[PDB]
This record gives sequence, C-alpha cells and structure tokens, in this order.
Amino acid sequence: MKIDILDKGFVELVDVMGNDLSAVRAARVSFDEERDRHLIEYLMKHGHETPFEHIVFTFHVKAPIFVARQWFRHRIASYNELSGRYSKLSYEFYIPSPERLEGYKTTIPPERVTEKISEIVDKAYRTYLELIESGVPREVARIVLPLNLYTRAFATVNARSLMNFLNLRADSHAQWEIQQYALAIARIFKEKCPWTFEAFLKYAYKGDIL
Amino acid sequence: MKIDILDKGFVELVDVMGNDLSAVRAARVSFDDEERDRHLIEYLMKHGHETPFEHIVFTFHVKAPIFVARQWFRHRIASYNELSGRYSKLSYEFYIPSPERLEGYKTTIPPERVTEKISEIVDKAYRTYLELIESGVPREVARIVLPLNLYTRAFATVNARSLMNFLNLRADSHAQWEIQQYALAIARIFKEKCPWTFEAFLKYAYKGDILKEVQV
Amino acid sequence: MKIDILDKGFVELVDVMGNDLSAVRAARVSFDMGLKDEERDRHLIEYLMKHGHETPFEHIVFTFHVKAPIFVARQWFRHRIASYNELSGRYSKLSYEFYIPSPERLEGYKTTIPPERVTEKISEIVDKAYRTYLELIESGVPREVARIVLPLNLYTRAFATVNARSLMNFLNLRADSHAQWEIQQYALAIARIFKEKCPWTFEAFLKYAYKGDILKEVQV
Amino acid sequence: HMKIDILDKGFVELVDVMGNDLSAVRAARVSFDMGLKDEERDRHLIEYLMKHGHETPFEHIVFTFHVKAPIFVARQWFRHRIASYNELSGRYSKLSYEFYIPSPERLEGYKTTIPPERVTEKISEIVDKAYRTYLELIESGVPREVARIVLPLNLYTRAFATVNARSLMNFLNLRADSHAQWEIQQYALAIARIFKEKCPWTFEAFLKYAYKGDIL
Ligand SMILES: Cc1cc2nc3c(=O)[nH]c(=O)nc-3n(C[C@H](O)[C@H](O)[C@H](O)COP(=O)(O)OP(=O)(O)OC[C@H]3O[C@@H](n4cnc5c(N)ncnc54)[C@H](O)[C@@H]3O)c2cc1C
Ligand SMILES: Cc1cc2nc3c(=O)[nH]c(=O)nc-3n(C[C@H](O)[C@H](O)[C@H](O)COP(=O)(O)OP(=O)(O)OC[C@H]3O[C@@H](n4cnc5c(N)ncnc54)[C@H](O)[C@@H]3O)c2cc1C
Ligand SMILES: Cc1cc2nc3c(=O)[nH]c(=O)nc-3n(C[C@H](O)[C@H](O)[C@H](O)COP(=O)(O)OP(=O)(O)OC[C@H]3O[C@@H](n4cnc5c(N)ncnc54)[C@H](O)[C@@H]3O)c2cc1C
Ligand SMILES: Cc1cc2nc3c(=O)[nH]c(=O)nc-3n(C[C@H](O)[C@H](O)[C@H](O)COP(=O)(O)OP(=O)(O)OC[C@H]3O[C@@H](n4cnc5c(N)ncnc54)[C@H](O)[C@@H]3O)c2cc1C
Ligand SMILES: O=c1ccn([C@H]2C[C@H](O)[C@@H](COP(=O)(O)O)O2)c(=O)[nH]1
Ligand SMILES: O=c1ccn([C@H]2C[C@H](O)[C@@H](COP(=O)(O)O)O2)c(=O)[nH]1
Ligand SMILES: O=c1ccn([C@H]2C[C@H](O)[C@@H](COP(=O)(O)O)O2)c(=O)[nH]1
Ligand SMILES: O=c1ccn([C@H]2C[C@H](O)[C@@H](COP(=O)(O)O)O2)c(=O)[nH]1
Repeated sequence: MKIDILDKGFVELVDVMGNDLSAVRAARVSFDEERDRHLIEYLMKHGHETPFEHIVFTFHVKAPIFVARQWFRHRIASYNELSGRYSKLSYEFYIPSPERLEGYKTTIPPERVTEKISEIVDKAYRTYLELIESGVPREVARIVLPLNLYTRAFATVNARSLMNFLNLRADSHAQWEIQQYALAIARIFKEKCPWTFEAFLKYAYKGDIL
Repeated sequence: MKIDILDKGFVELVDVMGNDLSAVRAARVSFDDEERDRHLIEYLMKHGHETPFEHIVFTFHVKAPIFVARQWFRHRIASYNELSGRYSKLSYEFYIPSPERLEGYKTTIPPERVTEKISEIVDKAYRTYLELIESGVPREVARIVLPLNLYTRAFATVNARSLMNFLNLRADSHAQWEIQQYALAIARIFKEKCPWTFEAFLKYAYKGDILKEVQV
Repeated sequence: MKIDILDKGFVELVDVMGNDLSAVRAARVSFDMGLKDEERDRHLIEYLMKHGHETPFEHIVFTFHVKAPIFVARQWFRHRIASYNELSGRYSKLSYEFYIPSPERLEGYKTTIPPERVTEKISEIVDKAYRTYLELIESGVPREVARIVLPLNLYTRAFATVNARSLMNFLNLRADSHAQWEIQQYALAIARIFKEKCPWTFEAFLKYAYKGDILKEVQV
Repeated sequence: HMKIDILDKGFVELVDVMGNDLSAVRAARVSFDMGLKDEERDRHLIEYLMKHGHETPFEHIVFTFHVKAPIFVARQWFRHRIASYNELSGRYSKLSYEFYIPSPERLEGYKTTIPPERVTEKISEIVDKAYRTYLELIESGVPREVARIVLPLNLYTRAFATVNARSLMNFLNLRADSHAQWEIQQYALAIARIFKEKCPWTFEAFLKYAYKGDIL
C-alpha cells in the first residue's frame, strides 16, 4: 500500500501491529461486532485514548525536508532517516505545480515561480556537485542544498499519536504540502482500522479537511 | 506463548510487529542477506545506534502483584492498560511467597510461619473488603484495605529498545526478585521473536548480571 | 507553599522555573519577536490557549513534593510525561501512616452499616496489617517482602517535576468528577499552586482549554 | 544569563534554570526517606548515582536555552525527542539574510583542488542567489511558506529548548563526540560549558563516570 504525494513523494505502509480489536482487547484487558464497535465509539467520545496506543504502524515516507522538519516535531513516534552526511544526495527536489498558487494574485505568473524554484535547485545542486568533486566532504557540501530536497524516513507511530498528528496536519492551518501527506496517512489508517477511524471522525477529530 | 511466574502470575504475548529485519530495514531506510543483516544488528548494538530497534514492537498481557506492577509502570516509554479497581470487583488472588523465597535469610521463625502469617492477613483484608462491598461501600473506597500483593493485570505495548532498557534494569540481581522473574519471561519471549537483536544485546549492550548466567 | 490533603497528605511546591512570560517568550520566537508588552503578553497567552498552541507552555516547569496514599500515587504516576522519585519500600522501613477516610467520605451512598463502622473496619485491618509487617521485619524478613502485606492506603512520598502543558493534561483528567474523589483533592491543590505561580496561563486554561468540570465551580 | 557564540553567527544562550546539583540529591534522598546532609555526603551521592546509572534524579534539573543555528544543525538537534522546542517559523516570518559560511579552516585535512577560500566563496554565491530568489518571490506575492523552499540548509534558525539534565547528558554523549558533525560538536561544547557552570558536581561526575564521548 503506497500513495504518491506531491511530485516525487509517497507514503507506503511498511507494517502494522493489530487492528480495531487490539484497542478493544486492551480496554477490556483480555487475551459480537456491534458490542466491539460500540466500545470503540464509547472510548473515542469520552477521550479514553490509551487503548489506541496498542495499534501501531510503520510508514516509509519520501518527503521534502521542509515537510519532514514539521513532521519530526511529533515526538511520540520513532524515526530513522537517510543521512545526507553519508549518502551522495539524489537529484530529487519538490517543484510546486502552478496550481499551488491559486487564489494568490502574483506579479509573476505561477509558471515563472515554478521555473524560478527549479533554476535555484539546479544551481544549488550543481554547486553541491562542484564541491564534492573538488574533495569538500559531503557533510559540508550539502549545506548549500535547498529545503525542498527529498529525504526518506521510516516512521513508527501508534494510533493515538497518529490521531494527534491528523488533528494538527489534516487541517487547513497546516502547510498544504504536509496536509497531503496527512491525507494519505488517514487513508492508510482508514483501511487498517475502519471502526477506529470512523469513530475518530465523529467524536474526536479536531481538523477540517477530512 | 505464555509463561507462568510466581504462584499466580504470567507473561503472555499478545502481539508482535516485526522481527530482527525490521530494525535492519529501518537503519537502512529500505522497504524490500543473513550474514550482512546480522552483522549490522551487531554493529548498531556495538556502537550504541539504538533507534532502529524502536521499530520492533511487542504487546504483552501481564498478570502480577501490585508491588511488582508499581515498579514496572515506572517505565514510561510504553503503553499500559490495567484492570480498574474502581470499576471491577476484585478477585481473591494474592501473591503468597514460597518458604523457598526466605530460605537464604536468617529468620527467627520457620518460613512456613511467614507464609501462614502473610496468608492470614490477606485472608482478613479480603474479607473486610467483601463485607464493605456487600454493605454498599463503593468498590473504589472498599479496596484501599487490600494489601500490595493483590494481583493485577495489564496489557503492555513496548518497543524493543525500551524493552532492552527494561531488561537492563529488571533482569538484574539488584532488582527485587519477583520482578526479576517477570524480566526473565520477557527476555525469553524477546529471544524467541528477535534472536539476533537478543544475542547482540547480550554481547554488547546488556548492563545487568542474570541474562548472561541463566539460559534464555 | 504546602497544602494539606486528606488526613495526612500534602502537596508542597519545591521549585518552579519560569512564569507566564516564559510562554510568551517561547511563542514569540515563531514571529521573530521577543517580549513585547505587559498587556500584549497577556493577550498572547489567551490567544495561544484559545487556538490550542500548547508547546509554549512546556517552558514552565514545577517540582512538587507530594505525600499520598499508594492507590493515589498509582493513578498519578500513570502520567508518563513527568519525572518522579518515590520513597522506596524496598530500602526504607515504612512509617505507620494510612489514609482513613472520614465518615463524610460516604455522602450519597446508602450503606448497611453506619459510616463510622466503615471507618472502624478500615482502621482495624490497617492496624492488623501493620503489626504483621512489623512482626515480619523483627523476624528477619527483608523489607521488600514484609511490606507486601501493607494496604493500598499506606502513604508514600514522591518528587514530581512536570511542565505546565502536562500539568494541564493532569488537571483535565484529575480535576474532574470522573476521577476518584481522593485524587480530585490532590488535583485542586495542584490547581491552586499553578494558579498562584501562573495566573494568566491558568485563567486562560479555565476559559478556553480545560475539559474537566470542578475547577469552573470550585474556587481556585 | 549566559551567552556563547558558535560558528560565524550562531549562539547558545542560557535563558533560565531550575534547580542545581542539590536538586538531584534531594530527589534521590526521598528513596531512603532522607534529605539534604553535609557537603561530603551529598557530593558522594551524586557520584554514586552517576556510577550506577541511577539517572532519574537528574531529571529534576531543568534548563531553558535560546539557540541560533543553521537548519542542518537544528534538524539533527531536534531529533532529541525528550525536550521541548519552539522555533522561528519560515511559514510566518520574513527570514533574515543570515547563513553559515564555513571558514577556510573548516576544510583542514582535506586535499581540495580549489583553495579553501574559493570553497567559502562558492558557498557565499549560491546562498546569495538563493536568498535573492526568495526575496523576489516574496515581493511578487508568493506566500512565505512556499518562497522559502529555495533557501539552503545553512540558513540560521532560532529556537528555545527546554531540557532536563538527564536528557542533556544523553545529548552530550551523542553530540559531544568526534563521530558527530563538527558544527554540532561546537554547539554541544557550548551546552556542556553552561551545564558545567550550573551543575558542577553533576558535570564532573558525568565526565568521570558516565560520559561516553571523546571531546569533553
Ligand atoms: C498549523 C501549525 C503551526 C505551528 N507553528 C509552530 C511554530 O511557529 N513554532 C514551533 O516551534 N512549532 C510550531 N508547530 C509545531 C507544533 O507546535 C508541534 O511542534 C507539533 O505539532 C507537535 O505537536 P505535539 O507536541 O502535540 O506532538 P508530539 O510532540 O508527538 O506529542 C504528542 C502529545 O504528547 C504530549 N507531549 C509530548 N511531549 C511533551 C512534553 N515534553 N511536554 C508536555 N507534553 C508533551 C502532548 O499532549 C502532545 O499532544 C506548528 C504546528 C502546526 C500544526
Ligand atoms: C477518569 C479516568 C478513569 C481512568 N480509568 C482507567 C482504567 O480503567 N485503566 C487504566 O489502565 N487506566 C485508566 N485511567 C488512566 C488513563 O488511561 C491514563 O493512563 C492516565 O489518565 C494518563 O493520561 P495521559 O496518557 O493523557 O497522560 P500521560 O501518560 O502523561 O500522557 C500525556 C499526553 O502525552 C501523550 N502521550 C504520552 N505518551 C504517549 C504514547 N506512548 N502514545 C501516544 N500518546 C502519548 C498524549 O497526548 C497525552 O495527552 C483513567 C484516567 C482517568 C482520568
Ligand atoms: C534496582 C532499581 C531500584 C530503583 N529504586 C527507585 C526508588 O527508590 N525510587 C524511585 O522513584 N524509583 C526507583 N527505581 C525506578 C527507576 O528510578 C526508573 O524510573 C525505572 O527503572 C525506569 O527507568 P527509565 O527512566 O530508564 O525508564 P523509562 O521511563 O521507560 O525511560 C526509558 C528511557 O527514556 C529516557 N527518558 C524517558 N523519559 C525521560 C524524561 N522525562 N527525562 C529524561 N529522560 C527520559 C531515558 O533515557 C530512559 O533510559 C528503581 C529501579 C531499579 C531498576
Ligand atoms: C553521530 C551520529 C550519526 C547519526 N546518523 C543517523 C541516520 O542516519 N538517521 C537517523 O535517523 N538518525 C541518525 N542520528 C540521530 C539518532 O538516530 C537519534 O535520533 C538522535 O541521536 C537522538 O537520540 P535519542 O533518541 O537517544 O535521544 P532522544 O530521542 O531525546 O531520547 C533520549 C532517550 O530516551 C529514550 N527514548 C525516547 N523516545 C523513545 C522511544 N520512542 N522509544 C524508545 N526509547 C526512547 C532513549 O533511551 C533515548 O536514549 C545520528 C546521530 C548521531 C549522534
Ligand atoms: O550525525 C547525524 C546524521 C544524521 N542525523 C539525523 C538528523 C536528520 O533528521 C537525518 C539526516 O541528517 P544528515 O545526515 O542529512 O545531517 O538523520 C543526525 O541527527 N545526526
Ligand atoms: O481513575 C483511575 C482509575 C484507574 N487508573 C489507572 C491506575 C492503575 O494503573 C490502574 C488501576 O487503577 P485503580 O482503578 O485500581 O485505582 O488504572 C487511573 O489512573 N485512574
Ligand atoms: O527496585 C525498585 C524500587 C522502587 N521502584 C519505584 C516504584 C515506586 O514508584 C517506588 C516505590 O517502590 P518500592 O520500593 O515500594 O518497591 O519506587 C522501582 O521501580 N524499582
Ligand atoms: O506549520 C508548522 C509550522 C512550524 N512548525 C515547526 C517545524 C519547525 O521546527 C519550525 C519552523 O517550521 P517552518 O515554519 O519553517 O515550516 O516550527 C511546524 O511543525 N508546523
């Protein structure tokens, strides 16, 4: 299960432990679909969130660094990222579509903004390559690369922390770019925990876009 | 997978996400080579790179006396749901130490008498408790007369890194004996589900003294 | 500042870092600003509380000294975003101190035996259990074993260091009628100290963010 | 009140502190049912706790720092999850013309086919062209959160950081170390220096008994 985002990003489901019944078992402390769903909706509406900590996901995420800096602020989660200190860094950058500037009345066409973003990326990356080849250590050379460079990370997160993430990122105050990643997270979450996700939306979800 | 502990306790594995390779994929950042993979497990553990191990997660169902659970729930990087005394009527189950538990200390009465003395008050406390329940005292007030050796039950979800920390501290002769026994059972399950992390852990990172002595 | 709770319990404030302005200072870094103004700083607090920006309140930290029955400590220490150090029954000979509810503890429940009888029966097992504990000790039973006969209403003591965001989560859950009465009492006194040290943050919390019921009814 | 300048334009500034060495003694002492004693006993205890890896008592010493750092430093630093951060937002403010230019001497030990000064120059040029593109996009009405994506990782950011002594010592183990990138090591040197000033006994004990790095 993989969902492409932005121009070259994605979120893939790597692994999941448990399902809706995992929260049910924990809440009951032990080990009829209408009784179990009812308990899920009961916990969600009253803010009993701890039973949801026993459903856990691991995602593999390709995201621009500026999205990843916002993402990694969520501290109740586990991350492992590619090191730019050690990997020769890929020619992969997020270039916004022209549609990204809809509703903004701009001096220069959205199409020239795009072009201006990609030119800097191109000159930054080429300066970076000039630096490597002359023997500047990678850890120094990449400091000239722009914030739209793509990075990759594994994110392991339980469903409670995943719901707090969606409260803050599946919402129109979050930067658009991370909203799109948040939508994808929600979709995988829905697939894997339909009852939890459905109760989340009804009783506890604080954002707007979902 | 279920292991009896003490007189009435147990450690039961409810669930696991991942195995040794889940730490490897996370260190490499790759979704999709035994010798090499094992070599890396060893490498991360040798050089203190412990984050990749946070991507293996266990859920245990644990039954233990409250004095043991209070030591255990002090480990905060973990998720707990415990049987509520406020809401459920509590079962006549109490940890009563073996005389084998005190043999090793010089006492002035036979350990048989320690067993009978402990059993005695458990019995009187529990009766007072039931009398209070029956007479209409809410359970959450009636249970405060119950002694610390009352058995409780919890689901614990914990990643392998935090589990290793748990083992450093609880799988060790400095820890109270009762919880050591629970740690041995946690270790055994860990060893079974992640043999490469476990051996690498014992070789490089483990700070305690029992798991190097006592098999599994 | 020391507030007495229950018959022998207390919440004492050991230390505080920062005050309301700590949070303003922290929030202002986002907009390339420092401290700005004595009344613009208060409004920024309301604003943060109103829109759910909780991170700046992490920069206010308290250390409390708390004496409380184990059954209360057990519920309290469930709050994982905090630091605790507790009196150890493995290494210390525990004192004769136990929470004996007063007869008024049973207001609103029909009982079968009078409330002072309930109080009496609680005292009785407490005195039995503690005698045994002492008999066990005298006999050479190590403390870590002897104490397992002691009841849940035994008082214990702990340091708790906890930031204002986490302490607001604690008030959400514990200064509320769904939480057990005894810990409610403790959450009131915690509320009183938060309020004395962080009055702006505290007023804003009650008005915009607080989910419990009792602090809107019960002064301070 | 303390302030230490790091790199060409960065700093570490102590904003506030809660407690001191005795804060840990006090918290530790509660366990044995004791309190503060003489200077000899209390110093001895701090050393004892550090030797045996009893680190919970150090959680009761707290620091607030105000740090100015290039994003590539702050991105590593922010991986330390047991801490609180508030940072300058590229979403909401006009970012300043401030970037870390490595000095010529940063390249000591590497044979370069371009004199270190020209490296320095090349980094300045690219940074300048980026910042000009950023300003031009802002002036033309491109939203700040978008225009800034062209800015490089050597751009200076600002943050407040609140962190307890235990998590501070973990940060020192990992960043006060030659395996860590030079730039973060420098910030770590600043952090350690202030830690030392405010909690001398703890710091000495940490250095002698628990500190895992090589540069302190
Ligand atoms: C629209 C929006 C604009 C924002 N702008 C800014 C900005 O200007 N500056 C900035 O620095 N960041 C900003 N952020 C980041 C945001 O404030 C948090 O850093 C991020 O959302 C993580 O939230 P969290 O702490 O709830 O999640 P996590 O860190 O994953 O924590 C999860 C939950 O655990 C609790 N918690 C965890 N750790 C602690 C702790 N140490 N103390 C107390 N409670 C804790 C909280 O209840 C929290 O909800 C912004 C976020 C969004 C969505
Ligand atoms: C009225 C009420 C009745 C309850 N009855 C029960 C019961 O029957 N059984 C029982 O076991 N317990 C019960 N509790 C305890 C409850 O389940 C919580 O453990 C406790 O209240 C602490 O709440 P917290 O997790 O919000 O606080 P903390 O554990 O301090 O966490 C605070 C915040 O940090 C975040 N957070 C921290 N760690 C994690 C994590 N690992 N994953 C995701 N998010 C995290 C959350 O956002 C949370 O808001 C009860 C509590 C109350 C108030
Ligand atoms: C033999 C022994 C005797 C002990 N006696 C006492 C006693 O007398 N009194 C007492 O109160 N407790 C005592 N304990 C409990 C002990 O102090 C620890 O709280 C417990 O062992 C869990 O330790 P932890 O913090 O490593 O685990 P967790 O809480 O799971 O934390 C795991 C890891 O996360 C980090 N971490 C998590 N939260 C924080 C934080 N808030 N700040 C900084 N770093 C953090 C640490 O690096 C830690 O190793 C005893 C434990 C043992 C094993
Ligand atoms: C020289 C070096 C090279 C590195 N290269 C890489 C790389 O390629 N990729 C990469 O992603 N990062 C890398 N890092 C970052 C590293 O993986 C950690 O994210 C960072 O060092 C934070 O360490 P920490 O998690 O121990 O500290 P914190 O995250 O603050 O945690 C402090 C302590 O609390 C405990 N703890 C906190 N949260 C949890 C949890 N959820 N589960 C279990 N235990 C917990 C641990 O005991 C930990 O030691 C590198 C770091 C260094 C120093
Ligand atoms: O020494 C390092 C190397 C990597 N990382 C983490 C921080 C980033 O989130 C990610 C990539 O860092 P760079 O290697 O790109 O600096 O890994 C560190 O914290 N320290
Ligand atoms: O109101 C409550 C009820 C329970 N618990 C937690 C504490 C224990 O870990 C467990 C059982 O508590 P009692 O219900 O036995 O008090 O759940 C609370 O934190 N608050
Ligand atoms: O070996 C120990 C000793 C103490 N504690 C913690 C748990 C309780 O919060 C408090 C009291 O524990 P006892 O000494 O009563 O077991 O200290 C432990 O976690 N492990
Ligand atoms: O919507 C936001 C805005 C900011 N931040 C955090 C992430 C960074 O650590 C810091 C600045 O991010 P930017 O505003 O530069 O994205 O604040 C977020 O997490 N989400």
